[PDB]
Amino acid sequence: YTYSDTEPMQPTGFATLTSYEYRDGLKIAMYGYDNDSPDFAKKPPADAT
Amino acid sequence: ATAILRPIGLHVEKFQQTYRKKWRFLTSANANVI
Repeated sequence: YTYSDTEPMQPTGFATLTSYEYRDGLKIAMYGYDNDSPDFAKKPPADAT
Repeated sequence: ATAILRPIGLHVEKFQQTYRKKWRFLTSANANVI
């Protein structure tokens, strides 16, 4: 969902993020990027932390 | 026979010492950041 600013807990629409993209993002949060990735620092692996 | 001398060996003095401290430490809950 997308949420309203005044009411952060109220959905006001749908994000375009698909199921494949959602699960890929969750996987990257779980395990992190490769060491050569410029965005490596963004997601510390939850499997390690 | 009455042993007037026997091998008592060297005089060695051993001293045992104990050192105690109590410390109170404050630790920050640092985030896991790369």
